[PDB]
Amino acid sequence: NPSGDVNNDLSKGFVDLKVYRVPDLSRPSFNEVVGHKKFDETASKGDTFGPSWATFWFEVHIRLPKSWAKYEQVIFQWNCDNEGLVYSQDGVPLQAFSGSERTDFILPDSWKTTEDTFYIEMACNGMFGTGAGSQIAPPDPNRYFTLTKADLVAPNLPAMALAYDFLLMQQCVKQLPSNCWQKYKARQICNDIMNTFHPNDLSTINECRNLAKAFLGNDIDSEAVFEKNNDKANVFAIGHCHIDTAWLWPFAETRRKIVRSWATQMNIMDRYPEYQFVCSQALQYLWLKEDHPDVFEKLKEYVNQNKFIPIGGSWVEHDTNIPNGESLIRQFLLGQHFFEKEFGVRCRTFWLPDTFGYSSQIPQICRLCGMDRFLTQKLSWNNINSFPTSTFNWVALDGSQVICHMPPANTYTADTNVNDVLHSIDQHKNLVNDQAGLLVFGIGDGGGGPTPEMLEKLRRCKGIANTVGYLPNVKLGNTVDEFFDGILKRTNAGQTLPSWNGELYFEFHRGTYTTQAELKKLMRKVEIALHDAEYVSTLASIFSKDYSYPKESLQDLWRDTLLCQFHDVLPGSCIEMVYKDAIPIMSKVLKNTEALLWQAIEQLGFKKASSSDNKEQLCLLNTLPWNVRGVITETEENKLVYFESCDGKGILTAAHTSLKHPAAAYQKDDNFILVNDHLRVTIAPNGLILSLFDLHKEREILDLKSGKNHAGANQYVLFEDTPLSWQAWDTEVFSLEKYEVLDKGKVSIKESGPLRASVVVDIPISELSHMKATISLEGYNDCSEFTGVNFTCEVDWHESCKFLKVEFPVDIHSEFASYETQFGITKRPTHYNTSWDVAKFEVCHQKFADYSDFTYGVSVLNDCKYGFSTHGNLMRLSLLRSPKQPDAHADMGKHTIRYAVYPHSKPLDSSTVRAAHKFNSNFRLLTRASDTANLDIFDAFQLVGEPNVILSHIKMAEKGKSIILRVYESLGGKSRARLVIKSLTVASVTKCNGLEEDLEELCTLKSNDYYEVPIELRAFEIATFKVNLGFKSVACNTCLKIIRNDSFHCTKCFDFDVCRDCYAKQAFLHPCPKPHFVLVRS
Amino acid sequence: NSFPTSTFNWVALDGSQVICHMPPANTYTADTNVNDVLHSIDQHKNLVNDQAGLLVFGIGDGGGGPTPEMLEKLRRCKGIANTVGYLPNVKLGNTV
Amino acid sequence: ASYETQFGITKRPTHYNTSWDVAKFEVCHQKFADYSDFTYGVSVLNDC
Amino acid sequence: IMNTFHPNDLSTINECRNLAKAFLGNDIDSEAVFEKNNDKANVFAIGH
Amino acid sequence: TLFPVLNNTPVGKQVDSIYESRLDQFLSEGQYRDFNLPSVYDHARID
Amino acid sequence: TLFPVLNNTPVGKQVDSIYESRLDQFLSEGQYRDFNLPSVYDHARID
Ligand SMILES: [Zn+2]
Ligand SMILES: [Zn+2]
Ligand SMILES: [Zn+2]
Repeated sequence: NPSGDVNNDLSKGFVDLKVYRVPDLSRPSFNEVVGHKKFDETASKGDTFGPSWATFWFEVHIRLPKSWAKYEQVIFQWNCDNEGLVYSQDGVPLQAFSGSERTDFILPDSWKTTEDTFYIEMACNGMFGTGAGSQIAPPDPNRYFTLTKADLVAPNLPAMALAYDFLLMQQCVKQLPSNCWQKYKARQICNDIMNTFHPNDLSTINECRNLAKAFLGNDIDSEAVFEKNNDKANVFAIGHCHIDTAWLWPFAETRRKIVRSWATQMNIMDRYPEYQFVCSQALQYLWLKEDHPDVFEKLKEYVNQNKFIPIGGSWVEHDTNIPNGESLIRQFLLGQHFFEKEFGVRCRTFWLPDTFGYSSQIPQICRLCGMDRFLTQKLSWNNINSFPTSTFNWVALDGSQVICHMPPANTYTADTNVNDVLHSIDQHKNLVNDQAGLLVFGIGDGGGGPTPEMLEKLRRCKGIANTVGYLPNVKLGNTVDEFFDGILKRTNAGQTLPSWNGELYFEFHRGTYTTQAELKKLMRKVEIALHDAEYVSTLASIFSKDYSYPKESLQDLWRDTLLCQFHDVLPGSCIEMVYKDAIPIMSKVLKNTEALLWQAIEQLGFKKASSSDNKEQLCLLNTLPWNVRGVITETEENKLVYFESCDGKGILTAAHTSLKHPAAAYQKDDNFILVNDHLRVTIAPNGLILSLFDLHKEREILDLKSGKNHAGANQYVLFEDTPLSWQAWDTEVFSLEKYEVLDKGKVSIKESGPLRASVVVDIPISELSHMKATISLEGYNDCSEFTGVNFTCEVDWHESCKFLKVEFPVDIHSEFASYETQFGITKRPTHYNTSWDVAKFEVCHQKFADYSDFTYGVSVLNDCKYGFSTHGNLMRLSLLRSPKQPDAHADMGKHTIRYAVYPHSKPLDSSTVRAAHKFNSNFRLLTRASDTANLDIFDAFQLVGEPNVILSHIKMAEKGKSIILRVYESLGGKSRARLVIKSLTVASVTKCNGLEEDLEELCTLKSNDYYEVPIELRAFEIATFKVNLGFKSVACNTCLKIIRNDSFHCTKCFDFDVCRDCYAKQAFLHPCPKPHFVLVRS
Repeated sequence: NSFPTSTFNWVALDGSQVICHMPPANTYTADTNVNDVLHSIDQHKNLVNDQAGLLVFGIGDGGGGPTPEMLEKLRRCKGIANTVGYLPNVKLGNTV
Repeated sequence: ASYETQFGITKRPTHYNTSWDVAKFEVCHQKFADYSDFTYGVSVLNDC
Repeated sequence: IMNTFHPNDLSTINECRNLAKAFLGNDIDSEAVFEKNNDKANVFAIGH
Repeated sequence: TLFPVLNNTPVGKQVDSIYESRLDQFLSEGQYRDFNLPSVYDHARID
Repeated sequence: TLFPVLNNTPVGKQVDSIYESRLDQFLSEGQYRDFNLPSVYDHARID
């Protein structure tokens, strides 16, 4: 009742609600509201609050009746079908509310006696945003919410305990097999409980609980249940709350979801001592620390108490298909550094239960970044092939392995019903190898984690297992790392587990390779720009005395970039407001990265071209780790200039001489010919490439005679998309059965000059949708600067449920195609033989897809696209989608798509890799600021040797002033190279890992003026080298070297041994907040 | 017709009653394999009333009874029930 | 791995990923079996 | 029928019906369906 | 003969569940209503 | 750690039927009797 109902009597209590309404859709903090704004309007049950995403603050003044001096527990119940977050008067978040699934707030025994007040920060959105009819439909901006409960309750604790008992027993009745005697024992006991209970006699509750003891045992009331049979557990339960950093709500709402989940979990930890909770993303910890520093202090105390286990080791729970390899390394680097700085923990388990597909080098990147365990459950959504195993060894391209478990109950948001506990062991897919399942329980997919009801049900499941013994022995007080320790101990360090080699293909959400094209183009541009900026910043800090490496600015830019690689934002499956946030911050990252790069360049003695200096002194910045012998770039709106570099690779100078092999564009019998020294492209007036003739090897490349495609290559096709359920996520295999070929274009010669010949195709996609395709051939001096036939498509895209793709039939016969993925090549079948191959009708690739036979091959390079399909002589690049369901204007607008067809006269080799890198490069026009500091130091760090070894990244170390060089084998063979460090005094060069921790010392030579460290890489190895400048069967878990001398073994866990040197270095952080190391000899 | 119950009260014409059990593994010449031990409880027809089954093992229908092999298998069934606990808890030293 | 078969090469997996690959624990080849990466390879030739 | 139907072309409806004739026969448009095999019926339908 | 010698167009075996649940959207009045049969039921309804 | 970094020994998931029917020949007195348990039942039978 309100206080207005009680005036004559000061004894019967009340609940008074004053509501303050935030004017805009903003989300003010507690200190910006309480004490400043006026709580004047009165709210009551049945009231209606605000449009979608609106925030309301409630001052709740309660008076407990003194007749409640008894009632050892008093509950405040709050049910407005939206978000909660009780705040104390001092601003401390105490308890969240989430619709009807979480409504109770236990008064903390301190203000039951005193007539006190608190606050509730209501958010006018559901657990999953608004939705407008369906969960993944676009948000409804005019949703209104009704307050249905604002009551004070004094719950009957024995009655609720009996309710939990009966619920578990009734679930046993409903779920257990019909011939299981425990099912009938439970039914018999439940029937007696009904026959015994009388609502008018409260002792019947106690004797009903006594009756239930025959099925649940006597220990279910505390954590003593888990202390019985606790040596042979089959199911390991861990609390979890998956909060999508942005899926169907803005980042600003994620910020509140984080705190209201974690404060709730911390109070639950207070009440349940055996309960443990894992949460992954380091960015969410950073957001909590920024918003609620005191909650963060309490949180780190909980982390010390081994409750509240941080896991994953990455900045966000990112997609692993779209971001480039350095982005994955950065995810781990930033996450692990944050966890090592705020806590003393280094994660050992890569936690990624919601990512759409797993690229083939993830196990190697994990091992390089200190994690040998992998947890995921998304592969259970494979709608063609069930993944063979639940616990296995996942092996990268290079051979690096992590141990992966997929929770057999195919969720990370389980409910701790008997079905969840049972399925955690009984739908384990390779039970012959291990009989341990992980039960990940909570409420997630963006929200707030487990409830106390789930912990009660877990205790009762354990009691049932102890007493009548059909349910699995479930353990609650173990961490995920202890679960993996058990698996490794039982399986002989994982040797007996089945292996999976290569990419874990997700047979679902394939449309995520293409949807949100603007964000994906921006992601690739930003990754390349960050690489260039870090490279020139390293050079400027090395060679300029008055330039400091911008660690802070680079860290901010990388934090934003890695935030946008979240496993729902980057794949393109968010509401429109998420992208109205993400695209601008990505553009800001690009702009600030360019500013940083230009500051470094100015420190190096150059400046932007400024379009006033004469052409003969224009330079070009390369930033690729090899000589791009020549680049053709525009200087004015239409003036093309050829830049060449004879020896120095960093800077290219404008060329005087004409090209040795110019390109030409002429006409024929209504056909257009783009001709080179290397290629002849015959284009129909339709725009289709009728012929692609290699002139050196006098062979046709197209094969229009076989296959379904008989009318030219570069054929644009508009498929009807209409996926089954998730429009932005999914494309179906039947989408290729209904299509329209776009063959109404008109061709004109755009240019025929020596530097670049080019025609223009004007293709009408439909009404409201148009596209202009430019097909170009460039002249060259050397064949190594050729990138093939270039295509630039400008698309006004306004289709609905359409998928624009481009096809090239290519006269290649091979059973596999090579797709460039992070740090190497993934080979995919081209034949649809089995259901595994049928599932791969569209695949993800980074920058090129190669289709080669023994004598010839064709690569398709791209600068913004990630979806490809090679099946039987037909190469198809996915260009544009038009989904509607989460975002009704997903890709509508203008798009610039660049891709190249690069034919080569051998199997795939380093020429394609270099051509793809060059195709994706941003060559920047420079001008010498002077001639006294115009030295070309851009060749300070070189890699000399087998061209399949790529010096992919140059960086300064996070800790010191050493230079970090990322090197990788790109094509899959053990290769030898040398790092040449020219204008520098090298104190030492070491091989280190992804976290930049030294692994071994390398022998650096001393030549006339450089240093020449020889290196050897395995087939697909990612190596990291730390250059320190100046003048100067047990392996260690930090430096992966066999420990021959004494070691230090952590007793807190099972599989952490550190060597003496790393022990002295204090480099032994791992998932043990309080590690205890004992010395081991021999 | 399958008889409805495994354990029941059988009442005569006058009202006199005995308590009748029909061994749920439908034999009196069982073999003490895990199937016999399992069926002794899991094809009990009225398990809601009682969860006890009698396992009558031996070789019969005219002949000679259980072999020592059957006692070894019974001991191992009990050990399995003690250790990994899927087989029913079987008792051997009790009279009918 | 590359196995010489009648009039050409059959490529078989080396990884046991799926049950299709598990089934191929022993395979038939005519006169050589080749195991090559990008830079190096080893052939086993035989005459019987 | 799905691969054939285009909402912008109304003759696709007629050819989709022609496709369905391979499963439903040609008599479904009238009461002539019931005049075939009408001596060995197993199900007798009556409105109610 | 009409049977071509060369096959450079692999055809996959249809997945039962995917192609069966595709059938539901031909008559569905939901998201893809505009691309399927219910879009041509009416001939210019007037109200 | 005991978990090796590199895995160059693929392990297949065991086929249920094959490995279950392999169990029958440990106590079988048939073709493979000489390689399994029944070969060591006796300790020099005399008749
Ligand atoms: Zn998610
Ligand atoms: Zn430890
Ligand atoms: Zn070490």
